[PDB]
Amino acid sequence: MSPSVPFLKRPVALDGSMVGDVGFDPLGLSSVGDIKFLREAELKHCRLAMLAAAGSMAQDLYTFPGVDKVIGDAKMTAVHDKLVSQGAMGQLLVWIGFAEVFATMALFETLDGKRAPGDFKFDPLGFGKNPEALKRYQLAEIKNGRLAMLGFGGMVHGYFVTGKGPLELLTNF
Amino acid sequence: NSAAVPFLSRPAALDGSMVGDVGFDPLGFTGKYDLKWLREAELKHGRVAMLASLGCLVQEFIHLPFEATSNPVASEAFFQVPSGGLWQIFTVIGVIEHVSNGFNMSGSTMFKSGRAPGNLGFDPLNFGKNPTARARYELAELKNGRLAMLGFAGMIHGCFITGKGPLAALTSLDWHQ
Amino acid sequence: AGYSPVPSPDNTKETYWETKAPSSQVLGIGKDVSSGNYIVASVVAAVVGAACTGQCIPLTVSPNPVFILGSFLLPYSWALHVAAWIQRNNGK
Ligand code: CLA
Ligand code: KC2
Ligand SMILES: CC1=C(C#C/C(C)=C/C=C/C(C)=C/C=C/C=C(C)/C=C/C=C(\C)C#CC2=C(C)C[C@@H](O)CC2(C)C)C(C)(C)C[C@H](O)C1
Ligand SMILES: CC1=C(C#C/C(C)=C/C=C/C(C)=C/C=C/C=C(C)/C=C/C=C(\C)C#CC2=C(C)C[C@@H](O)CC2(C)C)C(C)(C)C[C@H](O)C1
Repeated sequence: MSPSVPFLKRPVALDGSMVGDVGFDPLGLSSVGDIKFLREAELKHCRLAMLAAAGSMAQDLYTFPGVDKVIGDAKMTAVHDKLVSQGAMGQLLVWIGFAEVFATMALFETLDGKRAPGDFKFDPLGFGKNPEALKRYQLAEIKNGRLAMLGFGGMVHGYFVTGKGPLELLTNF
Repeated sequence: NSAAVPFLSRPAALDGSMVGDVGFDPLGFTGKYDLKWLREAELKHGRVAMLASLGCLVQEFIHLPFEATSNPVASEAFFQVPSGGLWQIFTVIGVIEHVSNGFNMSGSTMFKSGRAPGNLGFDPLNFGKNPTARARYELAELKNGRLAMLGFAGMIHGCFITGKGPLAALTSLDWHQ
Repeated sequence: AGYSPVPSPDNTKETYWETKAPSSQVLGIGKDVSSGNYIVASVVAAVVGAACTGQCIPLTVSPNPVFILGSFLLPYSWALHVAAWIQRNNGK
């Protein structure tokens, strides 16, 4: 079975209910642990990595006034290292840690079955009121987040190899 | 299920009875501690912080004639001022705490009399005559006390960092570093 | 007989066994893992741990954190191969 890997049996834990479930678990990592925990982790990684990829592009294109003086020619992890000394990364860490303590409460609720994985009730603009639109959006979110995990991996490792940001690399190569 | 943290369940203790409740207790302190004691502490902190923030703001501009009381910075003023006066204030505050509570000033004894949390009977001008008016004010005291707690925290830390008074630090922000 | 009941953690099951192998509840979070998965995990862990240990046997003043971390797979492989047996003899 396993539509994704046609020569392997469908993963036991994955029944196809969850969005973006193509029966993909060749190594059987869903058997170990709770699938709700893994989905929460996957959505966290998806959102974080797609924010990261968009941020890599946007930092390559535009930089806020006066950041050039602080970071010099640094790009990507070089910017990270430069601004850890300045203190920007510290403030980001403080605020993200606050949000993540509350996300810890959310995860504990999820494991008890009260909360759907990755659902923080964040819908200011109101997109997804219609159930079909919400389902489409969920699938799009999962797919784009996976693509973005791969994209950010590629960007960071291309910077490692060449020392060039994503779009600056793409321009010249 | 929580008005404030929509992705978390409503705290069991918070049921909308007490003014200022928006179902905000993500860490479950209400389950572990008496909500009446917590509200008493919240209102005491808010009142002290309101008075403290107004004190810093008024201090930086208005000073007593004496040199020892002419420091725009509140943190530096605390040490420039005579220590005897500070200890007198400490003792008077202790006496006021004792009397206002009634000597029953403990987690287990404070509310034996049954007085509502945050109600020490201090209403000299009798502004609580109108029940509706008292209710809204009761919320304002809470909202303004919370705002003042955070504001005074910012003031004192910004007085540690900049070394200037609150508004002086605000108006002297270093945009070019 | 008057002793108070002994409190145990939540979801505490009976793991006593007189069978050929334990009940696979002994493996906790890995109770549903396959015996083949455990076998491959044990072999990979043994190889990687041995390699990372050899990369650190003449320990220097600045050892590699990744090699230190991976060296802990050699002890891990033992547990994994024991689990493989347990899961093979429990039907999986
Ligand atoms: C010490 C001050 C203090 C105290 C005693 C309370 C007490 C209370 N608040 Mg809270 N509250 C405070 C400050 C305080 N508040 C502030 C400053 C704000 C403004 C943001 C609020 C805003 C607020 C709202 C909107 C609501 C409450 C409510 C309540 C009640 C239920 C929740 C609870 O158990 O809180 C107890 C909380 C504590 C004892 C504080 C614990 C602090 C921990 C141990 C450390 C915090 C460190 C640091 C400040 C956090 C940032 C860290 C960062 C560096 C990452 C309870 C009576 C709810 C209510 O009305 O219920 C009846 C309610 O709806 N509060
Ligand atoms: C729009 C919002 C905005 C953001 C989000 C943002 C973020 C960051 C970060 C990120 C963490 C850093 C690290 C950073 C650093 C510096 N900013 Mg900057 N900044 C913004 C706005 C302005 C404006 C209006 C000015 C300014 C400046 C400077 C100077 C001064 C250097 C010098 O003068 O030597 C330095 C070092 C001033 C300047 O010089 O601009 C020519 C100035 O006027 N920024 N800025
Ligand atoms: C949910 C929600 C909202 C929201 C929101 C927000 C803010 C949503 C933000 C969503 C974002 C920022 C999504 C970003 C996706 C990025 C991807 C897929 C990148 C792929 C990169 C790739 C494949 C690559 C690459 C590359 C590689 C590897 C090599 C490189 O040399 C270059 C190259 C490019 C070729 C709103 C605000 C609407 C409110 C609503 O009520 C709730
Ligand atoms: C009891 C009672 C009565 C009464 C009474 C009385 C006397 C009531 C007094 C109430 C008072 C003094 C309330 C003060 C609130 C102050 C706040 C919210 C300050 C916020 C500051 C912030 C956010 C800030 C800040 C800042 C920061 C952090 C950094 C700075 O660089 C910049 C800045 C300044 C912007 C009466 C007499 C009517 C009788 C009646 O029977 C009942």
